[PDB]
Amino acid sequence: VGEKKYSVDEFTSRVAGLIAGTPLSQSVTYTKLSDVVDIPKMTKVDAESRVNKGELILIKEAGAIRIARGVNSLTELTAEKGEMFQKIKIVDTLDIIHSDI
Amino acid sequence: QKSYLKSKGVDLSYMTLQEIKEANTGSKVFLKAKIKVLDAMEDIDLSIEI
Amino acid sequence: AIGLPSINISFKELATTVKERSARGIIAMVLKDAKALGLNEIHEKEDIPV
Amino acid sequence: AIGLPSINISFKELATTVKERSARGIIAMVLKDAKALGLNEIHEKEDIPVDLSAENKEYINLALMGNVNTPNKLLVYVIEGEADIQTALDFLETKEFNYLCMPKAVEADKTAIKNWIIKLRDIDKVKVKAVLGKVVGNHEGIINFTTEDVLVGEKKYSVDEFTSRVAGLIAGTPLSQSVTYTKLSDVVDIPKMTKVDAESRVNKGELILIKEAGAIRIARGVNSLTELTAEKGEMFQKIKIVDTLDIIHSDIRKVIIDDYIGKVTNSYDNKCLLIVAIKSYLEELEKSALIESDSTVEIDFEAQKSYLKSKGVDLSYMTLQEIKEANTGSKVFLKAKIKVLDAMEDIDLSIEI
Amino acid sequence: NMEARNVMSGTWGELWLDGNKVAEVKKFQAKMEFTKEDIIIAGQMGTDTKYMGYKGKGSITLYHVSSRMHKLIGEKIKRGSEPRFVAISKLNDPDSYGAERIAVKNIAFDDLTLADWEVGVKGEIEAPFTFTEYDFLDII
Amino acid sequence: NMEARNVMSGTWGELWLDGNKVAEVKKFQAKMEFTKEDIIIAGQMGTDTKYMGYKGKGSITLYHVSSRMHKLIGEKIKRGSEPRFVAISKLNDPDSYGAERIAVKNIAFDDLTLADWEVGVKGEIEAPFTFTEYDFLDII
Amino acid sequence: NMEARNVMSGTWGELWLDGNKVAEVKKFQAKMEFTKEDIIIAGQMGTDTKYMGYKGKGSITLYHVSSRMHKLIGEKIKRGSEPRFVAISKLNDPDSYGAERIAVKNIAFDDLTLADWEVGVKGEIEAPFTFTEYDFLDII
Repeated sequence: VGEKKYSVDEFTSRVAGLIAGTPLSQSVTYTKLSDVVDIPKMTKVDAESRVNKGELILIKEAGAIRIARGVNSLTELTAEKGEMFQKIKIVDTLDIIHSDI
Repeated sequence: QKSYLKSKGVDLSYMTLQEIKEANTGSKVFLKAKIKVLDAMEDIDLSIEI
Repeated sequence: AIGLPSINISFKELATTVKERSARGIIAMVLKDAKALGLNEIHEKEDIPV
Repeated sequence: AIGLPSINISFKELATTVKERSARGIIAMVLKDAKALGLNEIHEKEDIPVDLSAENKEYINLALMGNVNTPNKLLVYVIEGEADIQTALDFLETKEFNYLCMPKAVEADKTAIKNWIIKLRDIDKVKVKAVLGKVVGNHEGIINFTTEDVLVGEKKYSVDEFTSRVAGLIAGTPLSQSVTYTKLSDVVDIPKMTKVDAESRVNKGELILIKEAGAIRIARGVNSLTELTAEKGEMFQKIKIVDTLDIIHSDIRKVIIDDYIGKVTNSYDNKCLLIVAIKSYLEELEKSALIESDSTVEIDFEAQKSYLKSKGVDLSYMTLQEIKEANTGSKVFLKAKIKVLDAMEDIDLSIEI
Repeated sequence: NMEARNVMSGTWGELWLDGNKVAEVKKFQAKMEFTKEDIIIAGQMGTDTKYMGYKGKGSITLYHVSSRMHKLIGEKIKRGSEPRFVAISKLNDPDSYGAERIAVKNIAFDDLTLADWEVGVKGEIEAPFTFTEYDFLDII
Repeated sequence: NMEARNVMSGTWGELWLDGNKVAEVKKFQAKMEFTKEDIIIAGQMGTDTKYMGYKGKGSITLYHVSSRMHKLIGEKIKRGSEPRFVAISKLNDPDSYGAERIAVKNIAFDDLTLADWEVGVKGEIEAPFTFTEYDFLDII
Repeated sequence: NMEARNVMSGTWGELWLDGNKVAEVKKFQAKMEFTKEDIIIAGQMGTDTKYMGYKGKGSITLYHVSSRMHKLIGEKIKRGSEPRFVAISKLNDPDSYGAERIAVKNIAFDDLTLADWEVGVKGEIEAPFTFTEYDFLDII
């Protein structure tokens, strides 16, 4: 971003700002960051595997660069917890409900 | 509520189902809910018939 | 599990059979010939084994 | 906060009509040359690199002009040679093109290109079309042309060499028109062949040239598809239908990516809005006269019901409306009906004296 | 399943009016009257109807223990302003399957009874009303 | 195919006037009256007609909740300028399939009702008008 | 937003005539009728109209408590001088929000009712009129 080379720990500020910026109604999947201009190349099946691994990654797609998905770090699912807990938006609205009540 | 009442020692064999709902529980209150949370559009299927 | 979002467009022409439970109009004729032994379904005159 | 009071007057270029949903007419060219390697775009005839060989420049010129009009953009990628085509194909994956052909091709290279195109079209959901010399391939992505010893410009052209002309010829045609029964001015002499054999070859699916009446013209715009499944129809064998279907697919995918992914809640109202948008696009195409005027888009009942049953919910008592607007999570199911118009190919007349 | 004891008895009901429990209540009734128009369709002898709307009606009868009904609306009616109330009815019979509760909203009364008495007869006051909306709470 | 429920009901309609929703609407009507001239052709008994043009008429009836009509045209009528409006009507019955939306353009009203009331009668306002052009939006 | 109580009632109106309150008022009505001329434009089918002016009409109905109308105009009518009056109407319903007051100026009556009675029927007087100008005072 902007003639600079950032490590993976450096960009967490941008990630957090983008997460906090979006309204409650929308998500962050397939959101394009114009500032980012180049990323090391990765094959699409490796991106699928990384998403299955629980990561949050930037994907090279037609048009500007953007985010592949908005999953959490949760990997294993118990009887009480299912797949809706993997999504960021659902967890955020659950926390809002908790605090309000 | 039924489990707590059983723990307190009262016998629920001769208690009506409606009676259990309004029985005394001291300070404790037990409630449950059922809500469905919306999600954003992220997968789309389309089939156009030629 | 959860993968990258996919918006796939798959298209195909419509084919209608309007066919009831039973099958009407199937002729099974058995023949004696040197080669091509076995069941050989025919729909139109063209696909006749040479 | 506050600044000095100041005024500005600015001039800007007008915003006209709408941006094209998907660029159409791009030709991809690839050849072996000692130098000028890499991507080399060509818009017009005057600006060709002077370093490349005249024999290659002849193929370039053949690709420059089209059947009706010059193709919008020609992309030429040069490899050093003596190496596998896989690296060139991998490089070309990033770029977008409507057509690609191999003027200098071998049997193994033809097989590799066929497999690459089939795999890309199926797995990657990217629609591209390729022209090949001598292939029995059945996918609609391959256009097979079979005519030996084409004599153009007092020079004998082989099938692979003339595939370069064929690709540009197909690309030059607009969407409304078709290449069938269209004369080819440059070609002069063709080896003789009987009409019944021409019927057999066209029946097989291969593309051939025919003398017919007057000048030489393309016999038929048939695809390389010869095997017909229960799911593939007979109409899939025409080039124009496949091309307009690919255009529709690309436009719809681009619109969905642009405006409806990650920005709207999956609720029944938003589904209705998406249906309205797709209907508006289809009506625009109807006004453009590519398809029939009664295209309709509606919720796909069967797929949604199957998904709900897989989820484990009981549908015994719900009404059709309730199943229509039942929560499905992220996924959306839709279906539509269209009819594809075609230009006249067969005419029959009865006259009463 | 079906048994005599399961039938609900009216002695076990109770009624809340404007958030205050009414103890001197004799009976309570609410009903919705649908509006339907006859439509004759060519080729069919049987007539069919089209539903257009509903009208809500009801009444309350209560012992004349106190002058409750006056304090609600007596002075407001003369001035020209009409109040709207909310009533809740609960029917809880120990023998039946639980209890059912219903809220009747937008209640407007039909008349006000200033005085009604006769020698040797206990006093009673009945007031009919009309409503528009309702909710279901703990329906069986 | 034909069922009694499919008949559209006027309760489900709604009206927009100059981009502002009119919730106090009682009935809406818009009609197009053609102009035809009698033509007698020699040799045939039956009289025939020729079509020349159309004239548009309609009316709007609404309750007297507020003074909407005065603010629209009252001041401009005195000066000498005649305003023109656009009306949109949508009829969406849940039982019927599809909702029809029609836009009526270039409306000119016929009269202004300054005041009209009677003792013991609720107030209503009706205003006829003439229009020139229409437009179809999602007809069934 | 839209409620049944918001509809204005005619019982709450009142009328002033020549600065004297009229308590015996039954109904009041003032209307403005526009004048429009048909215009046909070559090249378009729909007929259009041109607005030229307006004419005002109205009427007042009142009980026969006293002989108010005679003293106003009876003597002046014979001589040849036609009086002109001013009327003010106010409609103030407690349930509705706001009260509208409109003044109607330059009134001229159409007739005078000397006597009209029948056995077993209460007496009433009605008198139509025409006016020229109006005025808005605290419209909603």
